[PDB]
Amino acid sequence: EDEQTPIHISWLSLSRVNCSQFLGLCALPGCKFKDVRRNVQKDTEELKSCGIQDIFVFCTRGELSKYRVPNLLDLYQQCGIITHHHPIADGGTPDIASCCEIMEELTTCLKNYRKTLIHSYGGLGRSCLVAACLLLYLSDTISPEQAIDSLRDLRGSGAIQTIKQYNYLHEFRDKLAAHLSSR
Amino acid sequence: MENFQKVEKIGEGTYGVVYKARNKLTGEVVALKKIRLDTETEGVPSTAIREISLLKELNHPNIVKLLDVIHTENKLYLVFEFLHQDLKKFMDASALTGIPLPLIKSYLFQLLQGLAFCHSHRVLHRDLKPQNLLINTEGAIKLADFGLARAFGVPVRTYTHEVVTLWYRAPEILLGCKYYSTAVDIWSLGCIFAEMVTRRALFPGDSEIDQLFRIFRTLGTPDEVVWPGVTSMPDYKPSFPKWARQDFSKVVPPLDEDGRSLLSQMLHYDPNKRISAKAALAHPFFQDVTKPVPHL
Ligand SMILES: Nc1ncnc2c1ncn2[C@@H]1O[C@H](COP(=O)(O)OP(=O)(O)OP(=O)(O)O)[C@@H](O)[C@H]1O
Ligand SMILES: [Mg+2]
Repeated sequence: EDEQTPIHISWLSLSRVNCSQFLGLCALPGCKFKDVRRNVQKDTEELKSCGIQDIFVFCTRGELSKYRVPNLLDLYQQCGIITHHHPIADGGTPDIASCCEIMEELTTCLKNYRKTLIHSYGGLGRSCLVAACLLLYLSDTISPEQAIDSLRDLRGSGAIQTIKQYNYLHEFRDKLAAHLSSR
Repeated sequence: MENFQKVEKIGEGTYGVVYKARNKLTGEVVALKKIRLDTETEGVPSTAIREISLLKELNHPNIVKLLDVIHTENKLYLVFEFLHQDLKKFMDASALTGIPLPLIKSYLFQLLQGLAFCHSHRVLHRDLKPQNLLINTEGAIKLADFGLARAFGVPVRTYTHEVVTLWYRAPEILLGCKYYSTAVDIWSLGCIFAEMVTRRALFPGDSEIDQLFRIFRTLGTPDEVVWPGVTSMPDYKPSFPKWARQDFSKVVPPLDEDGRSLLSQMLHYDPNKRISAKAALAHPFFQDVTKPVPHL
């Protein structure tokens, strides 16, 4: 069991949103908290062993230290990984303008065949939300209902856990458009 | 390492174990708990300081007697009053032939009270669920894991890592509302009650949106009428489906008139309308409430 088992990565197919790419999801690399501890460096290496170019992190300096992975971003830095920090409040949802950057950058990476991996702490909340959003974002035909099942298929029936997340998903398309204010 | 006798594992939930044991002297029972820090750990274990506290301030019949505690630096242990098994066990080991309609009430009743006792001390249990309700040979039922027990007015706070069970959460908390009340505990029991009855857990949850909908699909998609002020509840949405109440006729037929009105009120949407712990211990339903002794 645990910590010395190589770091898992759930590869989500983006074909049903008509993309050939795959997006990757995992839990905090190196996380040491509640019945969960690991080796940052080692996990971090396995990723590079795994082929990872770009990495999207949704924690917060606040969280990186609380899980004892302060330098995480750096270990990523000096490991060949282009990291994109996009903290999302814990137990929260991103503001549309932030959530928007994520979709963009994320999309680009894929458009440009980059081995992209995303994560927050638990990988069952924030990251599922964000991945679910990219589905609604690469397709105007896919239903919130569906994208959810997509992640549930990927990560378990505990996919989008919260209700705030569920609501957020059903309103992403609107709020995203409502970001119509080209300005 | 302490004059004692670890014999059997009565339990082991969320980072911790609850071995059974005897006084390495005159024996005389024991439900010795256990919890672990190891120093160089996150802010000491809170699991407990407050839980040992509230356990002290609280001293009532239907409330586990925290006999003692051994503060050892290595790992912290809490001597508890051993008590055979919890209600999940019992409930389970009875789910085919059911539980005695009386023993049920004898059990619910001793609970409402013990509950209303804490409530009266300005406390919310919050972790009410079968595995946390203990029973004994004579038909006596106590409360436990005051591990999430806090004093009135604690706010609802959610964490990415804090991913719990939910089977027993009340609609006001799922729909998002700063802080919670005692109405919550009178809802966990709502469920738990209708579960000793029908034998199967009332609303099984995997995601908050499922937890709800189940409830709504069973208890009707609440409208302003039954619950003044929903359509304003942070995470409410006109969009959710609108399931018309699934009349008790399917919900708990094994019951009667009293039970079927209590539960009804015991699982009311409006927290401000949901019945009180004391207002419960009254109800005609508990009239001839004896203390059936169970068989295990
Ligand atoms: N005094 C006791 N007598 C009998 N069984 C007990 C006693 N105290 C604890 N248990 C058993 O231990 C478990 C409950 O322990 P406890 O409340 O410490 O657990 P927890 O993991 O901290 O909380 P939870 O069970 O709510 O996850 C149950 O399986 C219960 O049967
Ligand atoms: Mg318990």
